[PDB]
Amino acid sequence: KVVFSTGSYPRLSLSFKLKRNIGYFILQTYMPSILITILSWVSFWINY
Amino acid sequence: SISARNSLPKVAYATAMDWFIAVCYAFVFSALIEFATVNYFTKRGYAWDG
Amino acid sequence: VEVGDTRSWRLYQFSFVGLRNTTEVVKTTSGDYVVMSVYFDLSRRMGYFTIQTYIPCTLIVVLSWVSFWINKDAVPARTSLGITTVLTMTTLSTIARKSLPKVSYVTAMDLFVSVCFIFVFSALVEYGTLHYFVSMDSYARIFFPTAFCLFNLVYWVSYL
Ligand SMILES: *[C@@H]1O[C@H](CO)[C@@H](O[C@@H]2O[C@H](CO)[C@@H](O[C@@H]3O[C@H](CO)[C@@H](O)[C@H](O)[C@@H]3O)[C@H](O)[C@H]2NC(C)=O)[C@H](O)[C@H]1NC(C)=O
Repeated sequence: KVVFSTGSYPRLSLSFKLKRNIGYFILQTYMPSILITILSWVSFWINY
Repeated sequence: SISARNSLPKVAYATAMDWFIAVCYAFVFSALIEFATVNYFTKRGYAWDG
Repeated sequence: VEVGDTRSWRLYQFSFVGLRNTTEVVKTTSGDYVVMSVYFDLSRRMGYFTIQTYIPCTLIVVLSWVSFWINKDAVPARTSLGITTVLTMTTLSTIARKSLPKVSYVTAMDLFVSVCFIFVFSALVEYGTLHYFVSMDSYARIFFPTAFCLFNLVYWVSYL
């Protein structure tokens, strides 16, 4: 029951515990960033 | 080629603008193959100086 | 069930294959209800994505394979070609994902994009290894076009 200034009212509440799937983000943000930071280490082996 | 197609719906045939972009792409890619052949037939690596 | 002329239909990339009607009884909280279903068989046409992501990516990875014809002493040229190929492969991976919804699993288009990306990344690390060795080009001159050619026979037959 919730209480307002006009009185006390009954309340039901239905709630869900959503969990995000990691699979999309792990191939379109995380893996491109990892491979791009891999690509920057190619510079360390090139002649100065 | 990407930014010319999005003004159209997702139809399953090639329009006249696509046949223009394809031939222009063929000429640009042929210029790349032109440079590839010229660089393959390059002997000395220096250039020229007065 | 009466369909129309099947040409005024705005189905663009698809094509109505046929129809089937069925009936069944579902059980819900209130009671049992007679449910009538009409199934519309639609099969897709890829002509659109061929010009969206397939041809475009295949021509980028063909441009990846011309680096081998460039001489090994031209280091900034070949690394500029390499960085442009990998950044635009990432860009075309990003752009072709905009048409797809936010699903978790991998598609055949995403598998093709990943195979092209690992092919161009293998080309760049092969050129890098050659540069560190001189401080195999012809060997790749045949191997890298052939590996994609056997892949396309693998990819299209298994998915078609
Ligand atoms: C999602 O969030 C909501 C809100 O934070 C969660 O609801 C909360 O659930 C707990 C137990 O399920 C409630 O606690 C109860 O408190 C009363 C107090 O008298 C007690 O008698 C009960 O035995 C119980 O311990 C809590 O009140 C309730 N929150 C609100 C604002 O009503 C919910 O659990 C979260 N998770 C999911 C999966 O929905």
